[PDB]
Amino acid sequence: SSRYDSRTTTFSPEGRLYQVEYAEEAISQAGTVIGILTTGGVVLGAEKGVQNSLFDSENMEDKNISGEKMYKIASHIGCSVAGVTSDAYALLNYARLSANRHHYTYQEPMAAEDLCRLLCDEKQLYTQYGGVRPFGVSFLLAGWDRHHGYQLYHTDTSGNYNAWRAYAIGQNDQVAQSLLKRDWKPELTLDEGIVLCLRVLGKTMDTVKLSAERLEVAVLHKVPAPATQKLLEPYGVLPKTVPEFKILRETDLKPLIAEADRQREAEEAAE
Amino acid sequence: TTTLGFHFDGGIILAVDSRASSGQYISSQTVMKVLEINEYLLGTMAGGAADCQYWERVLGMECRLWELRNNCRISVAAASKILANITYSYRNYGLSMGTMVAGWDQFGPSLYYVDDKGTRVKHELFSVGSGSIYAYGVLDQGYRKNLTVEEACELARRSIFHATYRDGASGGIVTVYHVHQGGWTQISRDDQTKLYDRYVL
Amino acid sequence: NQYDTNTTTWSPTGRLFQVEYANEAVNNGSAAVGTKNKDFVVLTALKRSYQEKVFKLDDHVGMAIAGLVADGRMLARFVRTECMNYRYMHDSDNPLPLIAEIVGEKYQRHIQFAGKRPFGVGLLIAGYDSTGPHLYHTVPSGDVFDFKATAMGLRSQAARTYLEKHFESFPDCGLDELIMHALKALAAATAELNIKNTTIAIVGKGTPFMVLTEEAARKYL
Amino acid sequence: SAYGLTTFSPSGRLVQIEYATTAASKGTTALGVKAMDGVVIAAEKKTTSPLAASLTVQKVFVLDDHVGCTYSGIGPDCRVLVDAARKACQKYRLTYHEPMPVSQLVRHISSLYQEFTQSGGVRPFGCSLLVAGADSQGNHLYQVDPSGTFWAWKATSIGKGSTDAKTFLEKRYTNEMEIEDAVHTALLTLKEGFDGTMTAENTQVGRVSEGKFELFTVDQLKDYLDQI
Amino acid sequence: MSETTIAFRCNGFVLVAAAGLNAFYYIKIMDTEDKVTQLDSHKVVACAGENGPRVNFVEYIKCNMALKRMREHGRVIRTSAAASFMRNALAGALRSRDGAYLVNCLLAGYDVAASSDDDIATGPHLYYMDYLGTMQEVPYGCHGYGASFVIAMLDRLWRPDLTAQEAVDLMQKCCDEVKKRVVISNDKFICKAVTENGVEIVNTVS
Amino acid sequence: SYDRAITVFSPDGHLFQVEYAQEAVRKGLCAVGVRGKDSIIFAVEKKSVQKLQDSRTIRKIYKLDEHIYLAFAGLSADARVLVNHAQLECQRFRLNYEDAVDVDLLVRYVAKVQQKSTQSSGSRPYGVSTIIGGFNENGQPHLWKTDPSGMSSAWRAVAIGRNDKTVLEFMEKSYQENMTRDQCVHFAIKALLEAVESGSKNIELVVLENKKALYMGDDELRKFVVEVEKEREE
Amino acid sequence: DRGVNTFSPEGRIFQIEYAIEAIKLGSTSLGIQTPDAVVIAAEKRVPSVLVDPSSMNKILEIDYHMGTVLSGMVADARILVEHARVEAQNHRFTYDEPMRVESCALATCDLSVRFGLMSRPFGVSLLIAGVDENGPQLWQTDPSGTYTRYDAQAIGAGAEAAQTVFNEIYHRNMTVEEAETLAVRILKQVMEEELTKSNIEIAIVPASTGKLEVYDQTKIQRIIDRL
Amino acid sequence: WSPYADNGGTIAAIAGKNYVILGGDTRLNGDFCIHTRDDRTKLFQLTEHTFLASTGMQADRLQLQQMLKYRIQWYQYNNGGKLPSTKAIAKLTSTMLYQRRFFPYYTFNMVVGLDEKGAGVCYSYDPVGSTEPFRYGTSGSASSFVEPLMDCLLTRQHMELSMTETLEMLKNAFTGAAERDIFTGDAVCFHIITADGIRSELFELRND
Amino acid sequence: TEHDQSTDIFSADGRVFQVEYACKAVDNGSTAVAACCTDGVVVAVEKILTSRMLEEGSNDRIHAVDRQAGVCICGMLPDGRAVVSRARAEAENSRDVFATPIPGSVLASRIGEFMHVYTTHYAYRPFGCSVIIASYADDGPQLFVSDPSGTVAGYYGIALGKGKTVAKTELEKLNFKSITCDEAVVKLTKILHDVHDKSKDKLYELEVAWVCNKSNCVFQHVPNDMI
Repeated sequence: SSRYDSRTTTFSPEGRLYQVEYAEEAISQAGTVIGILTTGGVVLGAEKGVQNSLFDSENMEDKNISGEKMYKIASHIGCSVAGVTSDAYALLNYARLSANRHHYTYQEPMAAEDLCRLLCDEKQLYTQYGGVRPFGVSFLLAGWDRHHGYQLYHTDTSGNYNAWRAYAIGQNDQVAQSLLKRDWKPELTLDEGIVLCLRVLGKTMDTVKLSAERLEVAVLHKVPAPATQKLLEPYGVLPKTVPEFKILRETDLKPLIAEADRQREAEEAAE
Repeated sequence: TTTLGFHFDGGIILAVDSRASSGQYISSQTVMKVLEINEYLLGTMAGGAADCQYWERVLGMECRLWELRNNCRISVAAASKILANITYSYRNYGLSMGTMVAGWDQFGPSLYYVDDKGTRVKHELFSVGSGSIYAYGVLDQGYRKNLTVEEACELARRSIFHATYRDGASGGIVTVYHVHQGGWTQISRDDQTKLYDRYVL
Repeated sequence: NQYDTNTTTWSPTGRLFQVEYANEAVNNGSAAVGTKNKDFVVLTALKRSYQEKVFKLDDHVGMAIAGLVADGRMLARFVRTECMNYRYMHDSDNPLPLIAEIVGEKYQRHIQFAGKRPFGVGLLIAGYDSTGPHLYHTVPSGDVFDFKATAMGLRSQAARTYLEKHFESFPDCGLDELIMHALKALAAATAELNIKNTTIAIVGKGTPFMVLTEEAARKYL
Repeated sequence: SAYGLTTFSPSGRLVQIEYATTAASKGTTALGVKAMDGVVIAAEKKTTSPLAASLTVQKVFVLDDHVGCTYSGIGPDCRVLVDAARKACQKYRLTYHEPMPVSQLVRHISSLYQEFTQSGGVRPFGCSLLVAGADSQGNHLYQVDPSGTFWAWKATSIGKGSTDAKTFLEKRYTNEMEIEDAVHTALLTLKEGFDGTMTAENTQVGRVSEGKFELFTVDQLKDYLDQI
Repeated sequence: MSETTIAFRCNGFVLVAAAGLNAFYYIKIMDTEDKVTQLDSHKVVACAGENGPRVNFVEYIKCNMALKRMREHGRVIRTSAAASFMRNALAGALRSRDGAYLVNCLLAGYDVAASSDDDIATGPHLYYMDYLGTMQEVPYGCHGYGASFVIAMLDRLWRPDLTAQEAVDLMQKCCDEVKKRVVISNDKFICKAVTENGVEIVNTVS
Repeated sequence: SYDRAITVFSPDGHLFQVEYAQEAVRKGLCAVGVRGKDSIIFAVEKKSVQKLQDSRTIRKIYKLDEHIYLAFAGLSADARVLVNHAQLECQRFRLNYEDAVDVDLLVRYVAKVQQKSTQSSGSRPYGVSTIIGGFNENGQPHLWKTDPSGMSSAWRAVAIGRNDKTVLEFMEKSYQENMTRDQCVHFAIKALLEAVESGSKNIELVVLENKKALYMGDDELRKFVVEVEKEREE
Repeated sequence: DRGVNTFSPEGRIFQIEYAIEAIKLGSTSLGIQTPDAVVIAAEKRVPSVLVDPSSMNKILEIDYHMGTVLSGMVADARILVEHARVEAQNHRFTYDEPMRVESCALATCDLSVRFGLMSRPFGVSLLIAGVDENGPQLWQTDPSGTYTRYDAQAIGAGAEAAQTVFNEIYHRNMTVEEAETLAVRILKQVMEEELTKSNIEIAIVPASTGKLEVYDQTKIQRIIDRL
Repeated sequence: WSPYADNGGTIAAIAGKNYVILGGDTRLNGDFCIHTRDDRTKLFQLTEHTFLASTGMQADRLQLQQMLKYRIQWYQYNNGGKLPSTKAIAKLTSTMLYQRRFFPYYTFNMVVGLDEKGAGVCYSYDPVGSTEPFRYGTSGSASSFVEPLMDCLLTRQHMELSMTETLEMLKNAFTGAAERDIFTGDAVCFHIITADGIRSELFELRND
Repeated sequence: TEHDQSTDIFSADGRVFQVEYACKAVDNGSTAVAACCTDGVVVAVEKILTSRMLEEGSNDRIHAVDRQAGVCICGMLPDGRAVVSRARAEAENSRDVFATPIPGSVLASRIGEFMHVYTTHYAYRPFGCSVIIASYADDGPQLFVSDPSGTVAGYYGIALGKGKTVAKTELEKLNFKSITCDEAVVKLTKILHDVHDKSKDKLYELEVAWVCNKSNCVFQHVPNDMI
């Protein structure tokens, strides 16, 4: 039986780990995913596959927890994935469990960089111990915390992570990264960020008009705090605004898609 | 049993008696109650002889390994901490132990008390054992920081003597040690009955 | 050769090659001899910078080894432990036939499973119990032979040739002639024999297992 | 044995998952249609010979009183998923005293498929499932594949005759069908791809309606086959 | 209850005091042990109990807080999060094999903004805890045989707008009443303030 | 539980898994340490300058305790695991001995973890080399290096990662005993720019002094780089 | 390809033969026994002038009466020496006396052979030198777990050369001065660099006192000059 | 049912400049009865220079004698065939008794032999293993008689012997103990230990 | 031809080659014969000696496993000895737990089961012995054979090893209903002397055992005078 072992955790002759490189190639074949840091939040956008007529809704009771491509981890952290879908669900459960245990132990929210570092350690482990293939997933993570404010991280198949003002993973990521390097600026609003995201997905998909059925958009932003029950919690103190992860619907995108088509028709005119 | 130690300008004095009693029959009059752990540290035993002797030998083994691996002497604070962790881990298992640990390291002379429940305290003066309640009487009358070595040895000797004369569980031979910068010295051994003849005047 | 790598692979002619190769470790060790008469057993060994080749296993039994010394030591610790338990439970000497059986059985467990390596060592075990003197030879395959005289190691065919001429006369020999026949057999597998490169060990009736000192061995060398 | 059997290859592919998916796509044909007030699933059960007893062959399974499934591919592999699914439904009732939602049951199943694509010493499952059921959010039909991926559908098919069946359903499907018109449509779609004569003995049918899942008996199915 | 501990918070500080006594049955060994331990730049805990459990409990909390600090870019942790971790360690131990840590604590801290994104309300906080794992935010609190005398005094005299000078005076009256009325001798107190500038010893109280 | 033997000897005494790990280290970004009279400098090359990178850069020099820092070269994800082990050991030592850990003793613990990874069944070696520096409780500075085999040694100045052998020849000539905090910062920047291209935002730097640590800001660093770029023209 | 437990056709275990090759690529180490004392010495071999030579000791203390010099893989050697130290202190704990040199050699060999658990043998040989009731002794341990007593021995790259110098000059009856000198001679010959006083290590254990002494730089130079 | 029984009787030893003399009585007592008058299990030879002597429960001294005999055998196999000294065995014994702290041997033990200079020595232990070196010792049912007598005749604090004279003092001490302790009687086995070897002798006591 | 490297793999034709190879070791070993009379069972085997200096009883191939039952080993003797131990344990279990002497048919089926399990798993190899089992408990006289595949059968007479084809011919000219245990010993020994090949194996002896009424249903070696 040992002669049929493929030796997944063994170095090869230039200090390379071949399974880790091959899993990275799988990512580069997946649906494109974009992230943008603004002054009002983080935007995450994804291309969906071609839309068959016989597809159905799960009809879930709360609509801002999961789409096809975007998932909530905690009230202040959301993500988007590229790669092997069932592998993403296994790591998403691990992250959900980690972030909510921290809140059990300290009664405060987990820091964004800390959650990212736990997730990446779970990937590193499978490259060093235990004789099986690594995970074939890459995440963009969006978060808010009191230490550094809005953040956008990316994780890769080796268990490395980095921080970004804008980024792209999946299929046409060199094209998308070139357009973002031109049109990103430090003084963007949340709505200007959403338009800049729809135009970049517009270009990589290669359609003149943006289908509202082939896109998905989520935001991590701050909204007015709710109740403040000082009768039931006499020493409870909330702030004015709390983070929220929201998945935009077809009735919130309609005006923002218009603004993205006008800027597309005034960029085809100058040429 | 009676043991005491204090810290003065010239180092640390330790002194002990030598009897072992159940509570009626006297099993020995020649127990050594100061343990020479190595050549820069001392311990004392009160409580169970076997417990103090075994775990002080363990601590001497840990000190010598430290010295081999790090090429320098362990501090008194660390040595005493190793012993207090052990006693704490066995705090539900019924040891009986009341030790002092003394030495002179790079921060100067240090004296600690360590017991069977994990207690560990640093202070300038202690007495331990059933005779302690007599020795503190004489010692608190004579103790000051500016004693000479000869005066400090006398004060320690006279204090153990007065405990031996009133406590049934203390007696035998009175021994005095001096902990200084160069390590430690045994100053004296005297039968408590010869001392009676020198102090009754 | 596609069949010579693991202990768990039979070849197409019904052989086990890894076990034949462990048996070559023994045949390239330094030579050792054993002989017995009605009431003694003698072992001799070439020990040339002194290298330990003979080991006491209990009051009534010892052995010589050939091949890998670290495997020798692992078997010595096992047999020692077994003899100590037997005496604890019975207050008497562990019978030699039962020692030879548990050793054989321990060798065999190491030739049938992929997570174990064969022992690369041969033993001559000598002892004396209630049924008299015994001499056994054990090898890496797990076989155990009960002998009147034998030799193992490098050039031990010459020693075996010498013993085939004389062995039928050994029952009537005394302890002194028996020791001499054992050194002349070891000499045939060889510089000459001094008190600094040769071990002599004895066990028997009224004699606990012992190794001669250099004083006592002078009388014969 | 404790090393992995499924591994990445130079272009990023996991080939054992594709090969397992090829085994699923060579099984016999199953399908499913969601109406506005229930769901129907159906499958072919042809035997190799008339010496086999038809009655005992099962292609449609009850998982609990509100949900059931069918499969294409390797049957003995499906039994392992059906046992795990049954157990999960009962464990959910013990903890919350209500029926496990179909969304949660599908996710449970999907994570069991994902483990056999990564753990040591095992190959992936060689079957796809269709799961159909009813809960508080309505009636649902899902598909799960050997990768562990799952999708919600209005109508679909798996197995050999699955491309022609999906083209035929795309034409005839409407958002306003009643349950009884769906049973008709499902049985008509099977008949197209069927090699030979469809009988009530060589086909099997299950239905969700009024919040319950039920297998048709042979007799019930005969009434529906005499109308089509 | 052989050692008394006292604390109270006012608008820009928390004062914390504890008795120095170490005893062996009826003998005083020393009366100058410091039991008001500093956990980080703006936090202290005062603990009552035998030396063994007290020291082993505060070193465990200090270690975990230092670890958490460096896996977080060295940022000061909030007082409510430290309180939550302590309570969870006390309650955990109660249902463990080794048994409860027999210690009673008062935890005090001053919260300060991490960064410019931080929307935390800055201020002093004080939490009462017991050996079982009970935990309650309070304006003032006490442990030990002296506790009941001091609590009644503070119900009578404490206000939130005491100045620093009025507060030091009020803490001296509290300590004097413990010496007056409790049979067990608590002769020396050590007191510390926690403020926006950190932790300092108050030398005029004893 | 996978328990295959991964690191084995081959016919001329080589351990190939350990040499391959040493090749991953030489592909890694360059890192430098320099011991002065009363300071230790650590300087590291960064991946590259981009418009899209976030200004708050992720740190690649780690704190292990108040008085000890670590830089590395090789696989960044393996290094994070080693940093985590060393942080726990520093706190385990305080819990057991009360004192703060000495630097040489923490270096031995780390080297032993690396050595074990080369002999344990079921796991490959860490592809990482480390530089570790700190001050004891008597103000004396230490600087150590470890490799993937577990071999440790003390240095006055040292370099690891790509073009280590070039930077080490430069440093062999120019190094002087007893340098100032500013003379050390100069020397370290200079040594790095033998390998690296520019000196803009492709250097991070830490200055460690007895009881104070500083991640250098962009403004103070720009000043030191221009001063060094001027002297390289001469 | 072929496993860790495999025997070759002439009856050797392959991984043990290869581990012995790795030792012949080491720095050179040696020892000489006289009736007065035992002497051990090693080529240091530092990689650059920027290294503190203190930190690269090839001679370690096990206990007051015994010391070791190592050859081959340094990090593997530190595991063995930690085991020898722990055994020598367990013997004092239990029996209130120093451990014999031969017993300490034996204990180190019982660790060195537990592979098949560890993935591979240790690539290390030690020379152990000490004094007990049988006088000054010198033992060698090797990756096969065999231990052997010697009168003079060398290990490493210059080993084969140094056994020709020993087969000429070494007699069982020399003095401390003649052995100290024979040591620094053999080193000079088989080395690569030029022999300074901060580029080698020497130590002695004498029957007289029975303690181990590591020579300073000052005292080494007196032995270079006497050449 | 208890796991403990006291089987009675007495041991004593006296050291000289180059000998030690050691004695144990031979009666084994049950509950309100006598099992035998010729038990030889109180003295147990460990080497040619070292003995163990024990009182208390007979089944526990049988276990302790065997545990020591096996640790001493392992010491020879790991040390070139050589035997441990009297001082080495005395420290081993202390360590073995303390390792059973939590279900202790019900035994009062002595180790006696010659030291390295060739002089006699006696080590006496409490049941968890504290001890010290001394010139004489006793334990068992008559030990509170015999011990004050040895203090009187050998140290003389209120006021060099031959082998022969020392043996006469012990004969007289056992004769007195047999008259006044109900659990000591029948006979004493004496061993005289010198560098040469070990002489033995049996001495009769009162049978009631 | 990778299909013949482990016992856990079928070949394309439905065979397990490692088990066939193990059977070839039995077919090259020394010959054994056995016969079931009306009184009992007799077994006899040829021992090939490797030296003229062996003691008597060395490398015995026949072993008692209970008062009333015995085993004879063909092929590799140390493998056979592992089966003898297992069989001893099953016979003891039957006495201790069920208070019966193990019936012959049950003993043979447990031995078969044990041997079969080593033909199923990548980490073990098949045994290289066949076992003859001879028993006389409450189910009468019984003779069985178990081979390396774990297949088990009952016989009136049987031969194994390299002389088996000829030996079988001669067992077919016996009358099994009529023969006694004293006649059997003479006939069986004759067959073994006749098939012995004098060129290849020069030194040999015979070993013989029985269980019958004469012996009180005790399994034992025949006294050396009856040959």
